[PDB]
Amino acid sequence: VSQVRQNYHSDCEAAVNRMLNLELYASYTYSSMYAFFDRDDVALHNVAEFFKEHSHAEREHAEKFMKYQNKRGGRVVLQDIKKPERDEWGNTLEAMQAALQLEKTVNQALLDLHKLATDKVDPHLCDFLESEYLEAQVKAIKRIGDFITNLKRLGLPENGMGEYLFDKHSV
Amino acid sequence: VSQVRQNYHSDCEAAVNRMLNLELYASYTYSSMYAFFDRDDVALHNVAEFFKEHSHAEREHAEKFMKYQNKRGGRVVLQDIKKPERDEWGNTLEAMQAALQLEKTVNQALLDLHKLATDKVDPHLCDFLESEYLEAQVKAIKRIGDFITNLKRLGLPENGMGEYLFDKHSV
Amino acid sequence: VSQVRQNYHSDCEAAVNRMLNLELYASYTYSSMYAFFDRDDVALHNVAEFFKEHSHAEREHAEKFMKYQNKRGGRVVLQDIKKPERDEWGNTLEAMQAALQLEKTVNQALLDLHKLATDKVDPHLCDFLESEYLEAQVKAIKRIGDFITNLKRLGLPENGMGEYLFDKHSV
Amino acid sequence: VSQVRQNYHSDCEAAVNRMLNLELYASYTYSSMYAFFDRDDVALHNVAEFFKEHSHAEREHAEKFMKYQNKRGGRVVLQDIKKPERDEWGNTLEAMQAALQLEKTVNQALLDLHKLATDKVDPHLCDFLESEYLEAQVKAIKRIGDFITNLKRLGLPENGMGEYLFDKHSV
Ligand SMILES: [Cl-]
Ligand SMILES: [Cl-]
Ligand SMILES: [Cl-]
Ligand SMILES: [Cl-]
Ligand SMILES: [Cl-]
Ligand SMILES: [Cl-]
Ligand SMILES: [Cl-]
Ligand SMILES: [Cl-]
Ligand SMILES: [Cl-]
Ligand SMILES: [Cl-]
Ligand SMILES: [Cl-]
Ligand SMILES: [Cl-]
Ligand SMILES: [Cl-]
Ligand SMILES: [Cl-]
Ligand SMILES: [Cl-]
Ligand SMILES: [Cl-]
Ligand SMILES: [Cl-]
Ligand SMILES: [Cl-]
Ligand SMILES: [Cl-]
Ligand SMILES: [Cl-]
Ligand SMILES: [Cl-]
Ligand SMILES: [Cl-]
Ligand SMILES: [Cl-]
Ligand SMILES: [Cl-]
Ligand SMILES: [Cl-]
Ligand SMILES: [Cl-]
Ligand SMILES: [Cl-]
Ligand SMILES: [Cl-]
Ligand SMILES: [Cl-]
Ligand SMILES: [Cl-]
Ligand SMILES: [Cl-]
Ligand SMILES: [Cl-]
Ligand SMILES: [Cl-]
Ligand SMILES: [Cl-]
Ligand SMILES: [Cl-]
Ligand SMILES: [Cl-]
Ligand SMILES: [Cl-]
Ligand SMILES: [Cl-]
Ligand SMILES: [Cl-]
Ligand SMILES: [Cl-]
Ligand SMILES: [Cl-]
Ligand SMILES: [Cl-]
Ligand SMILES: [Cl-]
Ligand SMILES: [Cl-]
Ligand SMILES: [Cl-]
Ligand SMILES: [Cl-]
Ligand SMILES: [Cl-]
Ligand SMILES: [Cl-]
Ligand SMILES: [Fe+2]
Ligand SMILES: [Fe+2]
Ligand SMILES: [Fe+2]
Ligand SMILES: [Fe+2]
Ligand SMILES: [Fe+2]
Ligand SMILES: [Fe+2]
Ligand SMILES: [Fe+2]
Ligand SMILES: [Fe+2]
Ligand SMILES: [Mg+2]
Ligand SMILES: [Mg+2]
Ligand SMILES: [Mg+2]
Ligand SMILES: [Mg+2]
Ligand SMILES: [Mg+2]
Ligand SMILES: [Mg+2]
Ligand SMILES: [Mg+2]
Ligand SMILES: [Mg+2]
Ligand SMILES: [Mg+2]
Ligand SMILES: [Mg+2]
Ligand SMILES: [Mg+2]
Ligand SMILES: [Mg+2]
Ligand SMILES: [Mg+2]
Ligand SMILES: [Mg+2]
Ligand SMILES: [Mg+2]
Ligand SMILES: [Mg+2]
Ligand SMILES: [Mg+2]
Ligand SMILES: [Mg+2]
Ligand SMILES: [Mg+2]
Ligand SMILES: [Mg+2]
Ligand SMILES: [Mg+2]
Ligand SMILES: [Mg+2]
Ligand SMILES: [Mg+2]
Ligand SMILES: [Mg+2]
Ligand SMILES: [Mg+2]
Ligand SMILES: [Mg+2]
Ligand SMILES: [Mg+2]
Repeated sequence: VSQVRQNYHSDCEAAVNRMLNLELYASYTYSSMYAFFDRDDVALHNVAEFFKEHSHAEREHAEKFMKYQNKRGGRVVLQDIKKPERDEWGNTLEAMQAALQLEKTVNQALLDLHKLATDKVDPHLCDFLESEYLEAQVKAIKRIGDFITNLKRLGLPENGMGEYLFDKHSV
Repeated sequence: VSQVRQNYHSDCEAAVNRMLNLELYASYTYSSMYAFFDRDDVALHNVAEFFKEHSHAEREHAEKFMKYQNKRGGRVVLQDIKKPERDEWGNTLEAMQAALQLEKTVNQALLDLHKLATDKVDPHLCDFLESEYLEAQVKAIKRIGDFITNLKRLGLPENGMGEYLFDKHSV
Repeated sequence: VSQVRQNYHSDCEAAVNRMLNLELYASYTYSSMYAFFDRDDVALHNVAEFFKEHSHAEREHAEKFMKYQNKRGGRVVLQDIKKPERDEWGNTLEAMQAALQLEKTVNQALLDLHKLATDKVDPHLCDFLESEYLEAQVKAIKRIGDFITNLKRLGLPENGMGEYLFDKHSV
Repeated sequence: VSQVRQNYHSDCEAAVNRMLNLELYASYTYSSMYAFFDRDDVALHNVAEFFKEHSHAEREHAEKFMKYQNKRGGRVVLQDIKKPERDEWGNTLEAMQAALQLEKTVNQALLDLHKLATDKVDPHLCDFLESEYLEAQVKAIKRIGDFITNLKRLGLPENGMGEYLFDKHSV
């Protein structure tokens, strides 16, 4: 047992490792979206940069779980980072729809971890999730939803002019 | 009788209280429009902010009548602030049309109060309306009319691209 | 269903709308207290300004619930803002006593909403209340209680000199 | 006839001369109040300074009517400035009560001049009164009324401690 460990259930330690992996998975998916929008036959550079920045943020989310694990006396256990679900992302609307789903998947995992922490009577882990993750998730989901609404208003997927306008004025 | 009261008719005092209520009603209507345009399925944030700012201005208009009432020795009497006429505002054109009508309703009440003040030979109240309210109303009405003209030119309500363009370049 | 909605119970959405209304009600009550203390026959301007500022803060509390509702994918539903309980507020002690009661009423509604959020397993809503509302309420209640104690020490309601001194040195 | 004169009735010209005299009379009354509160056996120096400043403001009001008269092509006609009604002013409450009455007398004369200007269809004179005099009068009356309310709360005339406190914290 780690000399620092106190009130930290094995189940929570394991679930933190799984959550770390999911953050890394999300990072990698956003990196793929960046690369897609940077293609010469896609060429929506502000959209590409949005996804590149999102990829970096998800890596920071992962690193914060690594630090957390060690602060509590748990032990970081890494698994493979699975490649993203798609190799190509269609267009800005399809990518944003996939991003919304990804953010909701991550949010559900965070909510499930909060449930576990509650069950194991771990207020420090509850606070960490509430203070560092849950509101950031709600904000990200709202932003992407707002984007999807605008992409639909702009006539995506068919309206290429609309797609151009979005990249030039929304991101 | 208030020790400060001079040349202030009871009818004018009552009409100032009614006008205060109408300013608060206008504020509340604009708050509703703000909340509508901030919805994830509407997502026109510059339009939302325009209405939020308008809501704050109407509250200032109300507060200025409260201060006026007390300066003249009248007594502020508050009534319920009725909820807005609609719960949802359709789109930018419908909302701007409702805002135009609201501003004209407020303007008519101000003009009617000026008529009353004239009838009761109250030049201080006439001056207050002319110096603090009537020109602001004319300016607001003109601005909203100009917006409606542009929204129609942009093909509202059907043209979603036009609606997007308005939010990005007119507000 | 809103595309952003996740883990947000209908009961919580409705209770947020009711809480929004109560914040607006509190704002309006403080506006009435402002207007009372600004009367020429009351004339306690620092007290009036305290209540005017409190009125503005309550409006901000309401606006933050509107924003919250939309972030979660709920839909803002407005109701009439009821006029305050009194048209005149007696004196500084009576007004502060009413303010204490109002703040405790608002606090109880916030605590009840936290209970509901807990029952529905909504940690984001719990965090929002804890981080943005509950401590502000405790602070406001303590401040007003401290004022009441001082007003009683100063001999309110009978001691007009005491009332004058409070306005000049406590606010 | 003056080469500049246009739409300026003889009655209005005469009434402007009478109004000028009344402003000078008000100045002189406030000078007397200054001198009273500066007496070694009265010794309320902040009150004295309030009245001295008011005396200077009334002289400015008079000078503005002189300038107005000449701008319209009327001819300034001066009369004696009558000495104030009292040689001694009792105490701060009595003086403020006399000041309130004086300001209301001046206000009534301004309102009567506005009536005359209206009757003679002189919008320039109406504007001058509304823009330069009537609101200043309402503000001054409100300020003095507020002071009287506070002096009564402080137990004037009997409560010398209250009178001291007013001079140290209200002016
Ligand atoms: Cl442990
Ligand atoms: Cl424990
Ligand atoms: Cl364990
Ligand atoms: Cl593990
Ligand atoms: Cl894993
Ligand atoms: Cl694996
Ligand atoms: Cl693919
Ligand atoms: Cl997903
Ligand atoms: Cl879990
Ligand atoms: Cl967060
Ligand atoms: Cl936000
Ligand atoms: Cl289209
Ligand atoms: Cl009157
Ligand atoms: Cl009159
Ligand atoms: Cl009347
Ligand atoms: Cl009324
Ligand atoms: Cl009303
Ligand atoms: Cl009503
Ligand atoms: Cl509706
Ligand atoms: Cl209307
Ligand atoms: Cl009217
Ligand atoms: Cl104006
Ligand atoms: Cl203009
Ligand atoms: Cl069109
Ligand atoms: Cl849900
Ligand atoms: Cl859940
Ligand atoms: Cl539900
Ligand atoms: Cl509801
Ligand atoms: Cl309600
Ligand atoms: Cl209701
Ligand atoms: Cl009452
Ligand atoms: Cl209450
Ligand atoms: Cl509740
Ligand atoms: Cl708080
Ligand atoms: Cl504190
Ligand atoms: Cl006492
Ligand atoms: Cl002439
Ligand atoms: Cl003419
Ligand atoms: Cl003539
Ligand atoms: Cl003359
Ligand atoms: Cl004369
Ligand atoms: Cl004479
Ligand atoms: Cl005398
Ligand atoms: Cl007089
Ligand atoms: Cl006259
Ligand atoms: Cl003025
Ligand atoms: Cl003022
Ligand atoms: Cl006393
Ligand atoms: Fe993340
Ligand atoms: Fe994310
Ligand atoms: Fe207004
Ligand atoms: Fe308006
Ligand atoms: Fe509040
Ligand atoms: Fe409050
Ligand atoms: Fe004057
Ligand atoms: Fe004066
Ligand atoms: Mg060891
Ligand atoms: Mg273990
Ligand atoms: Mg996993
Ligand atoms: Mg594989
Ligand atoms: Mg917390
Ligand atoms: Mg937070
Ligand atoms: Mg946004
Ligand atoms: Mg009275
Ligand atoms: Mg009446
Ligand atoms: Mg009405
Ligand atoms: Mg109704
Ligand atoms: Mg103007
Ligand atoms: Mg313009
Ligand atoms: Mg939908
Ligand atoms: Mg529902
Ligand atoms: Mg309620
Ligand atoms: Mg009622
Ligand atoms: Mg908790
Ligand atoms: Mg806090
Ligand atoms: Mg304190
Ligand atoms: Mg000549
Ligand atoms: Mg003549
Ligand atoms: Mg005279
Ligand atoms: Mg004489
Ligand atoms: Mg006029
Ligand atoms: Mg003016
Ligand atoms: Mg004042």
